[PDB]
Amino acid sequence: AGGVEHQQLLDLAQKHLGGIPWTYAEDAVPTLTPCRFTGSEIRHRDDAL
Amino acid sequence: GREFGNLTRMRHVISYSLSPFEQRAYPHVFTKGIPNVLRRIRESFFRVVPQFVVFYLIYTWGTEEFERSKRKNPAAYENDK
Repeated sequence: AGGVEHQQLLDLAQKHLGGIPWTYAEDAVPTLTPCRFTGSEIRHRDDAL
Repeated sequence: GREFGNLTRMRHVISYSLSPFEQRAYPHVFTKGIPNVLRRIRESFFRVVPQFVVFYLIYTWGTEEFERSKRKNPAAYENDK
């Protein structure tokens, strides 16, 4: 953002970021989950503070 | 002057916990509870029971002795004559 013109940034991006692999190596896929929320608590001390 | 902020100094003793709703009221009862109650009772035995057994002995002996003197009293009249 700022003084950048979009098409310059894109045409420039093609010459450098285009070398990044796109098809997954080993076809790896991350496995996200709707993770749980515990009701626990932690209570560290050090009374001199 | 013994409110919780006024109590003893203590330092880095971290403690972990859980919500009551997050955990069941009776965990591992069959596997961990009963054997625990058993080791407790096994510790309690010899320190407690035998003296009560001595009470049972003095009790039965006293009852048998009173009942003996009482009903052998006429029998004491019998050996008397």
